Amino acid sequence: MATFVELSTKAKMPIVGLGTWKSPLGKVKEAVKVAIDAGYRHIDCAYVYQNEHEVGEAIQEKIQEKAVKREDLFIVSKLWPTFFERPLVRKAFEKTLKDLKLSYLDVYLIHWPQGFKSGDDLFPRDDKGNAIGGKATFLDAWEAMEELVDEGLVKALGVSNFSHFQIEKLLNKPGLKYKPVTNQVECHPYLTQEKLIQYCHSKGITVTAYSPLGSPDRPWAKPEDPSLLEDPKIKEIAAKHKKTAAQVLIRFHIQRNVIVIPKSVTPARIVENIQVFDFKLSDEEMATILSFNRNWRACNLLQSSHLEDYPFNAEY
Ligand SMILES: NC(=O)c1ccc[n+]([C@@H]2O[C@H](COP(=O)([O-])OP(=O)(O)OC[C@H]3O[C@@H](n4cnc5c(N)ncnc54)[C@H](OP(=O)(O)O)[C@@H]3O)[C@@H](O)[C@H]2O)c1
Ligand SMILES: COc1c(Br)c(Br)c(Br)c(Br)c1Cn1c(=O)ccn(CC(=O)O)c1=O
Repeated sequence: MATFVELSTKAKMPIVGLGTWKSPLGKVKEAVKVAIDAGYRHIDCAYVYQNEHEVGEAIQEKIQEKAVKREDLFIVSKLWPTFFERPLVRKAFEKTLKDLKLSYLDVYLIHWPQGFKSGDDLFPRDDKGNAIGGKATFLDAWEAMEELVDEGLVKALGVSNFSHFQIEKLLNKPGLKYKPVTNQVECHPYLTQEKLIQYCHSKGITVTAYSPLGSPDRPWAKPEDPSLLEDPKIKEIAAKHKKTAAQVLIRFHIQRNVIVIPKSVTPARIVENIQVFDFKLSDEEMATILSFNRNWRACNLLQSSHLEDYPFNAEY
């Protein structure tokens, strides 16, 4: 049973959730079932993961078997930037909701701030592999997403991969109806996000930490890239508590009041990753982990740096 972080809407978002990026069909259903059995209530999904239909099946199973009630689940999905045009926001959301077999989403996020070429080519690219932009902006998207909230199809909106400049742009938009309840960004001891977390919290916006284990399975990983799970200094703190490195990496965020969404399809690891409420990292250990900051991104998306709303050029 995970604790919660209170949102500005007073909704309670479970502080540990299950990630589903790259969770294969044929394993993601069982993964979600095991997670719910283990006490997970928060599941992080996305249209672009192309597995929401199988996540939906798992959720429906557990509900109809009395393992969990819908009101106790916390389901998050994301709008992909090829769908920022108003009519496409609705169509994309409807596909997400139908796949998940749900009547509503708890949170719906703008997945990335830069608009891409509109349509169902999810990764429109040139010959070099650079993203092709679209003229519809995240503000255009937000307008259409606000309708879903008006209609009760989504309880709250949020953003992902936004810098403080972009969040400012959103918050300071004249005629804003709903405010973002979270900003989901990469966060871990190599990218501690101190300034961005400080900013978000000061605006009543929570932070959701993605790739908390450093996303070791990411396709573009090079053998020289830093590895959090094998970091001797992380492992030292784990050993001190007779816990795993993964558990330390997860507990790190909990103690900063930051939501964290580790991904696994491995039953043992799914359980392991939520066994993080029976120990505490000391003040000194937290400081030590914070000192590991390298401003290193596993998810740099250099292929889109040429587009207007590239979030990672700013300091925070
Ligand atoms: N908003 C965004 O733009 C964005 C970007 C990236 C990710 N996300 C979200 O955040 C979630 C988590 O990030 P991520 O998937 O990039 O990477 P991650 O959770 O940091 O790492 C996942 C990898 O670590 C392995 N693993 C999981 N638990 C482990 C453990 N206890 N010990 C050792 N290895 C373990 C998994 O293997 P197995 O699965 O084989 O067990 C998987 O290969 C994603 O699934 C997605 O939901 C969002
Ligand atoms: C595979 O490399 C690319 C390329 Br090329 C482009 Br263009 C984009 Br956009 C992305 Br987001 C990626 C990476 N990527 C995916 O493809 C799918 C999901 N994610 C994570 C997320 O946003 O949740 C990626 O980073």
